[PDB]
Amino acid sequence: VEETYIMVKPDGIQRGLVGEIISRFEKKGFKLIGLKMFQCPKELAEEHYKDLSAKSFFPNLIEYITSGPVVCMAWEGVGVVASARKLIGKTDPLQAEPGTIRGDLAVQTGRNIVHGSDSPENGKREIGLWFKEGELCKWDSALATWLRE
Amino acid sequence: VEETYIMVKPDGIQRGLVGEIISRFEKKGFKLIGLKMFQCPKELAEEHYKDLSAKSFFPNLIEYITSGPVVCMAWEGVGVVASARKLIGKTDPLQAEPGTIRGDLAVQTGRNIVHGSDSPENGKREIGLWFKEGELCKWDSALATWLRE
Amino acid sequence: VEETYIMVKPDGIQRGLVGEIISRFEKKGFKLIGLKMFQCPKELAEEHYKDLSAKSFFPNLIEYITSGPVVCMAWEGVGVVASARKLIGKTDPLQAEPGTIRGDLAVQTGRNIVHGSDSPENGKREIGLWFKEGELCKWDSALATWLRE
Amino acid sequence: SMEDVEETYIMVKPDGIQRGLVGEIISRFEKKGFKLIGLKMFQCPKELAEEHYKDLSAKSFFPNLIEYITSGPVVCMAWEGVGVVASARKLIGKTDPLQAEPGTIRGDLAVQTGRNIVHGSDSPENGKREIGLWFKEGELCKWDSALATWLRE
Amino acid sequence: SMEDVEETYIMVKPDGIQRGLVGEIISRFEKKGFKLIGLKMFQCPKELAEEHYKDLSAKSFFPNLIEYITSGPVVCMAWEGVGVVASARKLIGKTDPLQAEPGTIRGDLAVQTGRNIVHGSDSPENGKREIGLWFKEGELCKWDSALATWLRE
Amino acid sequence: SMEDVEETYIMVKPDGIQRGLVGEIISRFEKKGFKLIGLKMFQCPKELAEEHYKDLSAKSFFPNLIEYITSGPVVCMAWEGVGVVASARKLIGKTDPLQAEPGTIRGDLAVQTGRNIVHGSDSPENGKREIGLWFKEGELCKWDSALATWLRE
Repeated sequence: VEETYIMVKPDGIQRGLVGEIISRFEKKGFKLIGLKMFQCPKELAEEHYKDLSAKSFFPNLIEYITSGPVVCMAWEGVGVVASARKLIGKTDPLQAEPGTIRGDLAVQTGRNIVHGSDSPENGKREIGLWFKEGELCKWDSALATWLRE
Repeated sequence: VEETYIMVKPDGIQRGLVGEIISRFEKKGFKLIGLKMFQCPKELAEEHYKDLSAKSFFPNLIEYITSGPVVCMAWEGVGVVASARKLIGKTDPLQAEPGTIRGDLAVQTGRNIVHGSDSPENGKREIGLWFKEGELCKWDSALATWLRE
Repeated sequence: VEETYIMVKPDGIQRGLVGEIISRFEKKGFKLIGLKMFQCPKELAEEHYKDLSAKSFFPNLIEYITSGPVVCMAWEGVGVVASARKLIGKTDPLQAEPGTIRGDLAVQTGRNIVHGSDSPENGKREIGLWFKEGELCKWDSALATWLRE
Repeated sequence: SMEDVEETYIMVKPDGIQRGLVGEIISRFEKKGFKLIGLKMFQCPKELAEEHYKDLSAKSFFPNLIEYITSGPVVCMAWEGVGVVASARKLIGKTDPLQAEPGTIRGDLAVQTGRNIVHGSDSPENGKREIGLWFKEGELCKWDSALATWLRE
Repeated sequence: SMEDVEETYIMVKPDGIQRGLVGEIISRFEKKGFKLIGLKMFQCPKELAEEHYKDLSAKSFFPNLIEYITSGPVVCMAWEGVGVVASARKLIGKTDPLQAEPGTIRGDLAVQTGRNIVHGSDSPENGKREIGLWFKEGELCKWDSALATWLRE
Repeated sequence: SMEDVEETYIMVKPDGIQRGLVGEIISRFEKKGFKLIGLKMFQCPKELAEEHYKDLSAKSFFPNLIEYITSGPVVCMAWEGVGVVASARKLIGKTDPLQAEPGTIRGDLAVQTGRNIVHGSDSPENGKREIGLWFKEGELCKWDSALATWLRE
């Protein structure tokens, strides 16, 4: 079953939005299989944003993502990748639509409180990078039959 | 005044979303004139979904709507039919936008928690099939003057 | 299994608290087995307040519950009667504690938005008085094993 | 960052007060991340209402429009932030609540154009204009938000 | 019935504004069923804060309290209702948030006495005194609630 | 007198995950104003469960406690704050959800002792013991809260 990586950025923790963001995906109906408050070491952050090493904002990006603890999450479900992206909203919170996480709870791209894998491949890549295999938990949801036929 | 039929499907009851769904329409400003937890008979389910009788998924649909009690609702208000449809969201919860009932609380078409009449006449037709004579309660809202000029 | 009668009074409907009240019991973990919006006839009201027919406030009590539609409910669960009473709060909303329904959402005894049976005996009695044959719905809750050992 | 911070006027109309939506509407903007710098419950005089709805004085709904906005107290607000004018308009939704999208204030909480509970300046210029019209000298409160560094670079 | 509608002063302290709880606190009283008749974000002048806490002027913590209550804007409020003074006190909870019971504002949202988010008049006499001190005569807005007949008999 | 910052272990039992209450529980403590310094979805190894419930090892139901806590994933948390241990117990409510008061986690969300959703350390000593037991040595995350000065003097 498809999985995706969702991460509450440092500003989300500082603003006390961890529970609220988790609740949005819980209420949606997806299965949480990985969760941890984590202090991202610089090298791991730089590997995540590897493709942007040549960009002028790279230094700022790394400083930001390591400026405080983040909350790493892995969610499972059919279509979870695209759905999570939709629930999170556009990159720029000002443009993100009301109803989405960034559209309801953020005002600037550089402090857009949360991240979601943009594709199933990046979903697997990110979960493998941020989590240590033994950290994911498998379980049978009692409401499974009522969330999907 | 225009009326529409809104129903919380079996999965909504099992997931304890009855109150939450009702509140969405109450807060919106529409008038609740009919409400009841009901055990849908195969016969009624087949008459309701007659526009899908020839479909291959028709059988699974009938047994699903009868897989548990449902919550029948009749709401009143100018433009309530189209408005409820909008608040409910696209048939496929994965595609329904965040902010709508399905977009916020469901993940699969076969378990999309709620139904809303698609047109005024169908609203009239559905209320007639699901509710009995004096089962509907007509009343005048104290806030009427503040919701409609 | 123990059952209790809970009713949103006319003022609860007028103030749009139907969904909110239902959610409180849904979230608590009890099972909704009966629900309906209903316009209470004078005679049935007087029946409900049988033992208070000699009271000075009897006539006021009767007009109040018949001044608008009410939402009748039947909830099932171990200790649901006493628990429902605790969730509802003191008779006088001013005295009811914050966190309870009346303590959070009402301001006067004469408009205390909701009612709950005061004993298992009155629970059976009240459900038998307000609900007719076949109106109650029994079902097996998917989360039953997670609400009770 | 050198982004330009602007201000917008947001007002809870009489119907918003009657329906007890003041706190809920304020929370939407507070939770969004913008800064509240002006707030007051206010009874709008006919004069101010007409000066505010000047570009509609010729309309047929103007008479009722004025009586509507002065039919009870409103809650005046001034919010600060980068892109707050356009953002507020997005959070509020289409003029007609029936068409406003779920998630927006009017999309979630109103049912008719004439009773669409809230207003937000349509442009940075009208933002300055409206704030200057509804708020008196010294009513606005400037302050430094503790979370400023967490809402904007 | 014929009951006495009193008024009480409720103020969201500087910490409530910094934590973005203005809307949330207002909603608790709106949802309870009381009537908001006065509201304004306000930067409390030092003298006014000293008059408000006049009875504590000799205390060792007084200088620090005045400095604190003037360290950021507050939100002044006037609420009306039968028994609103005692009810507001109950809804707010004990002075020490750690001891305040879950369900109350302080019990749910604060952790320390010095930063307990909101204040409510402790008596009707103080409600009158406080409203008279923080609000200018013409700032209060009286109105008739459409739901009046549904909140009280 | 002034007390030191304290730490407590709060755990969402298997029933909390199954019911999708993880976010809701976290929010109660976040909203309260305490600092989250440890969090993880975890599959409890039997040896750890035994140490956790060591004080009840002589109880006839000890086996049941171990089996249940190891039957499905749990969510481990470490929270910091002055008086956080007693406060968390208060927010959680009485062991029997039927007796727990409305406003508390168990009072609002549970109906049976065996399925009472969450656990909070019963003493500061046990808070430190449990945090060291459930979290690996490098799993805690320390940080300076931007709102610190607004939550406590």
